[PDB]
Amino acid sequence: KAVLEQFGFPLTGTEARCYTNHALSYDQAKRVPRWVLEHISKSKIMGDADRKHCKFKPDPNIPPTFSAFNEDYVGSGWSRGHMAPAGNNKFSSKAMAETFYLSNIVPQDFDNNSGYWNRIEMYCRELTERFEDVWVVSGPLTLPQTRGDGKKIVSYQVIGEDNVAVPSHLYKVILARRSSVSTEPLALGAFVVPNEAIGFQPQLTEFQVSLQDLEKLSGLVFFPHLDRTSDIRNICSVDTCKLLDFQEFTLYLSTRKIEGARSVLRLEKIMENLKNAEIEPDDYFMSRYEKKLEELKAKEQ
Amino acid sequence: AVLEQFGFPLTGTEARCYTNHALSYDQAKRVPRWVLEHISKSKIMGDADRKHCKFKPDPNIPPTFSAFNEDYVGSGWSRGHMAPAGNNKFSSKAMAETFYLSNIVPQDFDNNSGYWNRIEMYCRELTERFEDVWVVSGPLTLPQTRGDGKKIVSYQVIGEDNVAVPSHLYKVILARRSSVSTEPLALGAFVVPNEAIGFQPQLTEFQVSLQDLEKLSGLVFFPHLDRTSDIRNICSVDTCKLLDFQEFTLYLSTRKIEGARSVLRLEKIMENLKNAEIEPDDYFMSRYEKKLEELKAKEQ
Ligand SMILES: [Mg+2]
Ligand SMILES: [Mg+2]
Repeated sequence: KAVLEQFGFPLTGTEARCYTNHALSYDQAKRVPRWVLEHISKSKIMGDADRKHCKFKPDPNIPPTFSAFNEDYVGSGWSRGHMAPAGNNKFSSKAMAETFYLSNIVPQDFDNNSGYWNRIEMYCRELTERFEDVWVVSGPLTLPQTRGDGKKIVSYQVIGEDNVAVPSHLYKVILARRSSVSTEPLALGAFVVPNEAIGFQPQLTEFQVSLQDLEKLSGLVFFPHLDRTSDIRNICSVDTCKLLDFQEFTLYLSTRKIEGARSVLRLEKIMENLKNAEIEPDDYFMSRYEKKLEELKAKEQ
Repeated sequence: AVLEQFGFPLTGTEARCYTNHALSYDQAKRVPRWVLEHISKSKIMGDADRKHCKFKPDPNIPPTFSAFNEDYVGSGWSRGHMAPAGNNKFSSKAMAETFYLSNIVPQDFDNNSGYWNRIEMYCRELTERFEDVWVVSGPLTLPQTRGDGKKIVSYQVIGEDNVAVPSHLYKVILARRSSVSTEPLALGAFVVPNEAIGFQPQLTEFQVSLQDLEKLSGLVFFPHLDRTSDIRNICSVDTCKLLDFQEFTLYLSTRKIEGARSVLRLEKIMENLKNAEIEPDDYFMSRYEKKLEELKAKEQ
């Protein structure tokens, strides 16, 4: 070993990199994370940290030769997709900014990012209403497809001068613990979704896979301290694995759009678009709507 | 409350050390990421014989992430050594460990027995002129540009385990003249396609800058090497000259002698050589006559 290592073994750069509220292993060849691990709780997802103040930027800890840059993504047809979501870090301005490091980012389909993936991220946050602690590992995948001649081929686009790899699929592993003292078994689920528009028809369980199958596909071992001989329950059996439906998701989106409205007229389409959508505003929407209406006419026009 | 209560995910990229090579394994692709070896004049000599060796899963790799012989056999791809078995004649154990599938990538048959073999032979030749030679070998999956300008990485995966077939192979060669010489170190990096190449292109046509290979592979090679020091191009201080068609064919025909088991075989090899317009050299005839006498002394 000493003779082979005289000038050092090659470096792969896969060591875990830790930030305020997430950790990741970086793939220097693909310019994307291999896995991103985070812990979620009800306290962390509340706060005044606001994402419109954040900027995507290269991770300052990654050698520039292996880093992605904004020029790789902009105009590529692919969005900068958070693995550790910025929305999980309302409690800390620093933590949310670090999720905008490109070490946490993969090329993600625009509709997937703002749609099905967003709704999965929302479910993970929803779990904190029922579990005191939730752990999530998210990351990209590049899976094979069978060609016309029967051969299996892995094919993916690389974008920008730096050849950032666009994944065919995205995965999440969710581990939930009811409380730090409870004797209730842990709950776990693994999910793989295509990096494309999905819509509202398929239920989340349709994308569920066994942890062992995901580990074989990804070449990773998740949560290695979990005693797999112990009693560990399927999260979609102990919980709902139910994403927001179209009506719920649209009301949620329309409610958030209120806070960004800068004209009484803009504020009026939101309710108009909503109501014609056969979706009645709930009490929270109307509370935020009237508050914003009063604010807008108290500001310069 | 903390993230690591149940552990960070494991990537399995830690360096794995064997008798005369070390590697980092890619558990997703079922191939090594890099394989490092040290070569010397003493190590490439010995009585270790590759005919006794068998390909087998690396016993240290979790079976769920291992390749198996069933993935390769009948796939159209050969089991290609990264650390060559031929560099380990000094130790049967060291040679057996190069037949662990952790050292193996799916390699084009002609490339394996042809251009890559000739590069491997050049690395061994370097031990005649340098006391110490370090070599890092490994696979690559490089993109190709589509008609619309989009760049696409495409590679086959073979077997039930989806072993990744590389588009290219790389070698990084680091040579030191002696433990006491003040001569600067010599380094070269090379990238060849995983396909038949032939004899027209010289090895320097496949040479790339170390920095370029590191960008393509996502690796940093020989990190203790002081790159601000005086480091020379191996193809400037040495020849980077592979055997040509005549030399390589004579070498192959000479090796075929020792495997000949009929006088009719032994005559075919010499006939083929001559029809190739290549005259046997003195070493060929020495081995040829020894085998002819041997075959006449064996049961017919
Ligand atoms: Mg997103
Ligand atoms: Mg070979």
